[PDB]
Amino acid sequence: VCNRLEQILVKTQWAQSYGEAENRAAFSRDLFSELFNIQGSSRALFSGVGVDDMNSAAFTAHCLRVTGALNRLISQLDQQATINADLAHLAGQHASRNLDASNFAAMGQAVMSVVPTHLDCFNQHAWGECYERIASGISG
Amino acid sequence: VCNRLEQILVKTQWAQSYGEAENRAAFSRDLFSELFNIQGSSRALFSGVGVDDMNSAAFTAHCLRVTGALNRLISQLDQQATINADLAHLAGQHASRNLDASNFAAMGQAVMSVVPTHLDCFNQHAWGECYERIASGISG
Amino acid sequence: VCNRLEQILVKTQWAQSYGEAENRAAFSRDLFSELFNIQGSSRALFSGVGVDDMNSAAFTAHCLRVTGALNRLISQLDQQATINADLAHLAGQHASRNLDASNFAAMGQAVMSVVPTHLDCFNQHAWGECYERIASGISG
Amino acid sequence: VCNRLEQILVKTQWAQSYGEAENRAAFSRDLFSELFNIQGSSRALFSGVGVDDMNSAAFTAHCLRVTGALNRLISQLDQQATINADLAHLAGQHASRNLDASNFAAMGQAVMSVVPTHLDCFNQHAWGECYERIASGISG
Amino acid sequence: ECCSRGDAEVVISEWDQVFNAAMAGSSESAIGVAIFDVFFTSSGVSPSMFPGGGDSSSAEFLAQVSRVISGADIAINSLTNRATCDSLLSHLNAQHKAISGVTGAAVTHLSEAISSVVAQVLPSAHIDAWGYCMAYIAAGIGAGL
Amino acid sequence: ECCSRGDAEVVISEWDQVFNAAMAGSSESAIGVAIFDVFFTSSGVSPSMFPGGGDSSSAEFLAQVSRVISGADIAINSLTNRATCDSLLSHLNAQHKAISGVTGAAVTHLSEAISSVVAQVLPSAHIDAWGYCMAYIAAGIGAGL
Amino acid sequence: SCCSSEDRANVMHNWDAAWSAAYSDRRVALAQAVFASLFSRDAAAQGLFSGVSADNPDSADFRAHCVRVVNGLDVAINMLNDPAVLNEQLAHLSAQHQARAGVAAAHFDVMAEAFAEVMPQVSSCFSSDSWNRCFARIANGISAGL
Amino acid sequence: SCCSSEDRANVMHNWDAAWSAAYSDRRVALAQAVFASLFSRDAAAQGLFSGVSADNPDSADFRAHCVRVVNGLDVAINMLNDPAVLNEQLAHLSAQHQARAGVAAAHFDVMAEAFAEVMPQVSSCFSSDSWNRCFARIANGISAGL
Amino acid sequence: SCCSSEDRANVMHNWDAAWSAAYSDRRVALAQAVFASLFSRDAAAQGLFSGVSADNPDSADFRAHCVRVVNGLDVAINMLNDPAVLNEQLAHLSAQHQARAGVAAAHFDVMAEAFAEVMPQVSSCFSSDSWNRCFARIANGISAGL
Amino acid sequence: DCTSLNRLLVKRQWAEAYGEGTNRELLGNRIWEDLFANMPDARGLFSRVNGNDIDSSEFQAHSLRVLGGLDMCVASLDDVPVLNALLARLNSQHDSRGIPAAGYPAFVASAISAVRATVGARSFDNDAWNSCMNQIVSGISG
Amino acid sequence: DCTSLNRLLVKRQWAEAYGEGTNRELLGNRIWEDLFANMPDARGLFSRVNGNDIDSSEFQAHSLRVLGGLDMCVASLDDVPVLNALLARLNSQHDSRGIPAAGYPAFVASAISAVRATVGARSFDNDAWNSCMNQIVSGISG
Ligand code: HEM
Ligand code: HEM
Ligand code: HEM
Ligand code: HEM
Ligand code: HEM
Ligand code: HEM
Ligand code: HEM
Ligand code: HEM
Ligand code: HEM
Ligand code: HEM
Ligand code: HEM
Repeated sequence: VCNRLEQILVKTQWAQSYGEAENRAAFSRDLFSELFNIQGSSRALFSGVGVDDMNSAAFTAHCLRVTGALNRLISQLDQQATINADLAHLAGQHASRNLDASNFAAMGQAVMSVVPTHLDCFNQHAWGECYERIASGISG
Repeated sequence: VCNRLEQILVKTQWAQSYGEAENRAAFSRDLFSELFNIQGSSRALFSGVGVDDMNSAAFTAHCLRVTGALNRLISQLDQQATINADLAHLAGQHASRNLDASNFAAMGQAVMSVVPTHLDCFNQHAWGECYERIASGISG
Repeated sequence: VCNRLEQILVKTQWAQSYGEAENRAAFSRDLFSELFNIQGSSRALFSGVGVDDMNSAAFTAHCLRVTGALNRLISQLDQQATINADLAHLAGQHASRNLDASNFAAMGQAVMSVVPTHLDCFNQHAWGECYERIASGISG
Repeated sequence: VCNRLEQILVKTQWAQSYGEAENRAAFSRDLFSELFNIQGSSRALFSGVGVDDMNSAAFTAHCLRVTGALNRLISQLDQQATINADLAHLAGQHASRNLDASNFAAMGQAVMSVVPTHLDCFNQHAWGECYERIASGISG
Repeated sequence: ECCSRGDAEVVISEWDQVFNAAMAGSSESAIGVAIFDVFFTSSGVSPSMFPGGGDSSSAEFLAQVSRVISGADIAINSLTNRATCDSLLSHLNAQHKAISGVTGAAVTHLSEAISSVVAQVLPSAHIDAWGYCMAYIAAGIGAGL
Repeated sequence: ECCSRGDAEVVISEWDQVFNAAMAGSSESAIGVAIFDVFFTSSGVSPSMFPGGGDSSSAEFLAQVSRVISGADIAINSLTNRATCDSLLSHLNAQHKAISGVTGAAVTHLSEAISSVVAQVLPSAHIDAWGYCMAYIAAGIGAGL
Repeated sequence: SCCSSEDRANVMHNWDAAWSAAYSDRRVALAQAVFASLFSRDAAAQGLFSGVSADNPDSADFRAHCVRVVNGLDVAINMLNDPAVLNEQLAHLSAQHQARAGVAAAHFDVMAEAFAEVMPQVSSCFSSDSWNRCFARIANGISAGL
Repeated sequence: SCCSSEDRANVMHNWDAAWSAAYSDRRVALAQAVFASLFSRDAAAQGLFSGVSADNPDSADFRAHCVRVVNGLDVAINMLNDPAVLNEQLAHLSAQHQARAGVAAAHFDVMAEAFAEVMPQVSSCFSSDSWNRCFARIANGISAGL
Repeated sequence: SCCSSEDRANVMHNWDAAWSAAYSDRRVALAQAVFASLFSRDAAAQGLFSGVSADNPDSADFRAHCVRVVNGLDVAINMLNDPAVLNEQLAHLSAQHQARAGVAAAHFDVMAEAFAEVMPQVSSCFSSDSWNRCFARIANGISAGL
Repeated sequence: DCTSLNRLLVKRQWAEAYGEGTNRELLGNRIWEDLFANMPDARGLFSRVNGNDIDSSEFQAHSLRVLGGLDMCVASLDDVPVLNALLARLNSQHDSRGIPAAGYPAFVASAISAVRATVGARSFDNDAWNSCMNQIVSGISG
Repeated sequence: DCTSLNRLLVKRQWAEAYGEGTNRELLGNRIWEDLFANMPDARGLFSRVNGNDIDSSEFQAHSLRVLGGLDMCVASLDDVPVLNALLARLNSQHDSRGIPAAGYPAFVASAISAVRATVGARSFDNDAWNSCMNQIVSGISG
């Protein structure tokens, strides 16, 4: 799942879609807006980070921490041992948060929703495999 | 799979992404370009419609017939009995073409690739269910 | 000093020069920047309102309170009894602040410096008389 | 009155405000328009140079001779002996023209009116001192 | 946010259309007096609390009205810079802590009197944006009161 | 201000030129390792404080380096929104209050190691803007430490 | 919370894009889903709608009730750019609901959830955050009094 | 002299900016100053205005006369972009002034001076040269006949 | 087929975006995948590369061979905007391959398939149609003679 | 008449003329101004919603309730079973209010004129608009 | 009524609709066209200023004299002592001219409709305009 060729394509399209500076913050809020639109039960899981107002500094900061983690994982997609160690670290953090498979499946569909709307080119096959690679490492 | 609410969203995003006039032809060629990029073995299946030159009138015409069929199916997504009859008609046409499940899965991923690159908003959850609804009716 | 005709001209040019919204804040900082450039000894008089950083919220707020007072005085230039009462109120506030005549003369020259740079038309004769009218009421 | 530092500032702001080519002519007419607006009794003093039509070649030529003299005086502000000799020459020319102090005070206020409307930055303190320096030399 | 940039911009535009230095002093006094009339009735606050005792014919009270509406004007025109506006409201808040009788409810009443009179002289006013922004101004002025 | 919008914009631009997801993981690790080398020498902090013990051949330490530089990346790219960036730094600050051995001086050393390595890989870097912005980031992360 | 100028511009545009009379076979599907969600979250609330055949959701009677209720929201949503008129309308709606035995303020909280559940599934672009604040601005006006 | 297209565009704009009905407590101050200057330059002319209480300038009677006269100028000034209508109006004003014993053409020369004195003090931007030519175009139309 | 102006502009841009020396750990992955596909489609062709340790693909020897071959394509691809120079280079490459016992023209057909398989997986934007025509323009120049 | 094609045309043009936000008030003003000019006794029927001042907030809310009900019926023209139920409820809000029968053809004429004025008169299908508006009001009146 | 707030509103909207230059003729045409359509016998009152041809130079000058007088009264609404004197003089120019009392409410209606048409109907304060226009004409009529 997610071979060396697909990693380059996903790293290329992620960096272009995720962008820089405030565009990352708008991207990150849109990602969680799509998550909540796809799985409404997921919104309450973020009550500890100001989800009541999604434009708040607190919730924007959480959205950036999440996409920043996605950003650092995609950056190390081509260093298998490094990302495996990092994904294990993330799995240990998420183990206590009462998440299930549908939560990560909804997140995946949210990623597949927002990323291509900032792109002229998008390969959903490569993204499906490489997202599965990342999320499977975090889901335990 | 693909409820009345999701049908409206998919019909809305399809009509906006598919566009009008020559934009449909560019869209349709891009769709099959992504299909071939995702599953190279699929390209030879279209040797009868000038796939050797994807800008040719013959291959553009085939791409439009396919997306035009997708267009007419999405248009009738909210009339269950009508689209069921049409999907059965399409299934009978595709039964002899030596297609497998991976062919339609690659097509789905191609659709999920090209449609959102012509959109500001894209709900991949609704599209996943509604594409599955359509393709399952054609795959037999 | 400052007759009914001059009052209309000064009220007209002030409202146009002072502007609205953030333009008032830029105007107000420029006014005190010119004051400090003209009389350097005046800067220390404002140590209680963050004059160490003239772009700070605290010093911008003081600059607006001052120009806002100028704004409310010019607004009542044509109601002699009202502005006389207000100027007396301001004089009582400034009596304890260890100010001298040169402080108000420098302020006047600062006003004559910044106001016309936001105007196509400026009558310094009318402004000289009407500023003297206002400042004389505050200086005691 | 008008120290070496103020001379540089006034020379800088004058050259920028006075401009070049026809902008000098528009500037010079505006200066005397403000003079007449401030002291109506001054207009008749210029009956010998076509003041009946302020856009006439004759009155524009007089306005340029006056601002050109101001221009040459400001140019020599930093050469004390040169400008003193020139101001004495101008004083001898103006001695017979039945002018009083209010005429030069109105001219000063006109200068303080038109110069800053062609500037982003204007230091009326420096201009007050340096204009007083010039006019005092001409008034006798 | 409450009083967003869009809300603030329309409030500022409508307020300065109704209230600016180019208008006659009598016109601005007539608006401030009307604002104080509404405030007196909605709040129950004694007019004798103010210099001039609420008499619209007293120059002392008209100057007091001018000072209060000017403070609101300065805060309104600063609504697009929250940091500056917070500082202005904090100063006003401290000034009113030192006044016996100024409650948070009364401050709200006066800020609401501002919005209601504005919509009387400018019936096309964005009264929702006015409520949200004057409530922000009122909350800052009446903090702890 | 310290780390103005102009400072932040050039820092962000230069950082993302040097550090982004399109680059090889080995290249980003080489930069993070170099940053940690400088930090270790300037701060005196024990490498055993970190998972992998500072060994650049240990996947545990390279992943730890990736996490730390990512936190800096997230804060850097938020430098134009002070409210969001303050929230990010406050979260990081609370996380490091719960770590025995994290001092305010060490946090400064690591933020300075970031600036110095950036100017090594990008010699045209605006090192003043980098110092001002990384000092803002360091002050927030090391508040009370 | 505050329904800001930006909030109501976004909400009005995305609402009208789904609810416009120019389209067919959307209003009933949407409005039926709203009340289906309402009854799913507050099964007791269905008893309030016995005069409109709530136990037969595909009846013309109940479909028309759903469309009537949700078009009431359409009328109020499009008044968001004239709040002086909106206040009159919400007062009008409040007085009608006050005269309906059993209608409580907490019911509107359940109705908010139903719209919050249905709208993301149907509206191409949807900002739940802007929707929540502007629905509250309307629903609080109706539910005042009860 | 000729009141050119540029002259009347400048004059109409700067006049209306001061005289507009949107403002308060300007018209009386301006109009009072005009007649105060008129009486200052031609003290005999005050006798023509005995029916409007000229010896009590702050009376409502005299203030209304001043406003009435100067608004007559406002009406004529704003006709400068339709001179066919202006000619009818000046003829109308001429016939009214011809029926007023004592009103001479030289009086309008003194009135020009009064406006030439008052307007620079009150109008932010003021071009006396354009004003002189366009006031003459109007005043000569009124003063024709007397 | 013809590698048109539009074809080579598209190909050169998308090639250089993946192959640029500014990136790390892409060239080897790409070049290794190309020869892995070549050997997958023509297992006999691996015998031609016995001097570069083809039976040990992760050796520095074979990795450098792959990079050397594919960078040869990079040099030729970027000559597509100076075809007079490209013709000299293809002749140069042809003479080198003519001196290699066993290298046949049909081998380049298998190499085309390998690039046609690898490039869509690695290049964000990829037009196989433009790539096919411009690879043929280069490969036919090399394979001429054999 | 009011055929299935007619209903699509009326739906499209109504949504265009009705519009969004305050454009709805623009259409309402066209209707009530025309209606009250042609039938001045109709204004008194609206004394409880301040029909003497159509620009008031009270009447505008009433106007937008009416246009809202018309929009609701227009949108359901291709859904006749639901339309019949919507009209039946609207009838209950108008019966025994003393509304003259003449008010409904007058309202139809004023609504058609206002939509025609908003979307443009060229090629305007008066037969489709009259017949479909007549299906709506004949369910409400009497 | 016509409160102090009403007078500020009417002053602002009047100056906007009245405007500058030839825009004043645009407002006048709206008034006289409406007045003569609603009250055709009013045209004959203006036979000396060529009321049969409102586009003539003679009537336009008359129209701008009237609107000029209304502007003059509007601008003095917050100056009641001066207003009363202005109205008294205007009364002397209308008395025993045989002007029917009905002409003044008709003129008020036409002026309000024309201002409303120029500045826009949404949120237009008819109570403020009617009451303040009624103070003006009640000083002129009779
Ligand atoms: C798929 C890739 C994901 C990544 C890279 C990721 C990463 C992160 C990161 C970096 C944090 C910050 C922890 C901290 O600094 O305190 C976090 C917190 C959190 N994440 Fe995830 N996450 C992912 C998926 C998910 C999903 C699918 C859900 C739920 C549907 C989820 C729910 C949470 C929650 C509830 C928190 C804690 C919020 C709080 O502090 O109250 N995560 N995640
Ligand atoms: C998923 C939705 C699909 C739709 C709506 C669709 C529809 C159509 C239509 C309308 C035609 C035209 C037949 C004619 O007019 O002669 C066609 C032909 C064809 N389609 Fe599909 N199709 C779909 C999926 C696929 C997939 C996934 C494949 C293969 C991977 C495929 C392969 C073909 C082939 C080989 C032909 C005939 C080409 C020829 O004439 O040589 N289709 N299809
Ligand atoms: C000429 C017109 C002036 C006006 C309208 C004016 C008005 C004001 C106002 C409204 C305040 C706010 C008081 C408060 O809210 O606490 C203030 C404060 C102050 N003003 Fe003035 N002022 C004028 C001239 C000056 C001048 C010429 C100086 C000194 C050169 C000066 C020095 C100060 C100081 C020191 C304060 C208090 C700062 C502090 O709180 O530490 N003012 N003035
Ligand atoms: C303040 C700086 C002034 C400068 C530099 C200046 C300079 C000049 C110059 C160069 C001339 C040209 C003489 C010639 O070539 O024949 C002139 C003429 C004249 N200036 Fe001045 N002047 C100044 C102030 C004034 C003022 C304040 C007044 C009156 C209010 C005035 C009134 C005149 C008059 C009446 C003439 C002669 C016009 C004629 O020929 O009929 N000047 N001046
Ligand atoms: C939006 C609401 C308000 C604003 C913007 C405001 C602002 C102001 C300002 C600018 C001043 C004058 C400061 C100075 O003298 O330099 C003032 C004074 C005063 N305020 Fe307020 N105020 C508000 C509400 C209230 C309320 C609700 C009360 C009473 C319940 C109140 C009581 C007073 C009094 C009595 C003074 C006179 C203080 C003195 O004469 O020294 N204010 N206010
Ligand atoms: C600019 C400076 C710094 C930044 C941006 C930063 C950020 C971070 C981040 C993002 C993490 C990982 C959070 C997670 O596991 O989810 C982390 C962990 C850690 N940090 Fe920092 N840090 C900084 C400075 C320092 C310093 C100076 C020290 C020691 C003196 C330190 C000690 C640690 C340790 C030991 C961990 C591992 C915690 C664990 O494994 O659970 N950090 N830091
Ligand atoms: C934004 C939220 C709501 C809006 C805009 C709204 C609006 C409406 C409208 C337009 C009607 C039409 C009936 C008529 O006026 O003759 C209606 C009826 C009714 N509504 Fe509401 N409503 C809302 C929420 C609720 C809720 C939460 C409840 C109770 C849980 C409720 C209970 C009822 C009932 C019982 C009726 C009468 C049904 C009948 O005709 O028998 N409404 N409402
Ligand atoms: C541009 C210049 C002038 C204009 C536009 C003008 C216009 C007017 C107007 C509108 C009236 C109103 C009275 C009415 O029509 O019933 C009036 C009255 C009068 N004007 Fe003029 N006028 C001008 C100059 C003069 C001058 C220079 C004089 C004499 C020095 C004069 C003498 C009078 C007199 C005596 C009255 C009658 C006062 C009364 O009602 O008892 N006017 N004029
Ligand atoms: C576009 C297609 C090709 C290009 C640009 C290319 C280019 C190159 C280059 C640059 C070298 C470097 C060796 C040197 O010059 O010293 C090389 C060597 C070689 N190539 Fe090609 N080549 C291509 C296709 C092929 C194919 C299809 C084959 C055979 C199936 C082949 C067989 C060889 C062999 C056997 C060597 C020598 C290996 C060795 O050094 O022992 N080439 N080629
Ligand atoms: C298609 C045509 C019409 C529709 C859709 C319609 C719909 C409505 C609606 C929805 C209301 C709001 C009732 C409420 O909730 O309080 C209403 C009120 C009313 N309508 Fe109609 N209506 C139409 C035609 C007419 C006509 C032609 C007249 C009279 C000539 C009329 C007279 C009234 C009256 C008197 C009210 C009540 C006003 C009040 O609240 O006091 N309607 N209408
Ligand atoms: C606010 C309302 C009105 C104002 C301010 C006003 C003002 C005026 C003014 C200034 C004149 C110019 C007189 C002159 O200098 O020759 C005039 C003329 C006249 N007006 Fe009025 N007027 C008003 C209403 C009316 C109405 C309602 C009528 C009739 C229905 C009317 C009938 C006339 C007539 C007959 C003349 C004389 C026409 C002529 O020159 O032969 N006016 N009015």
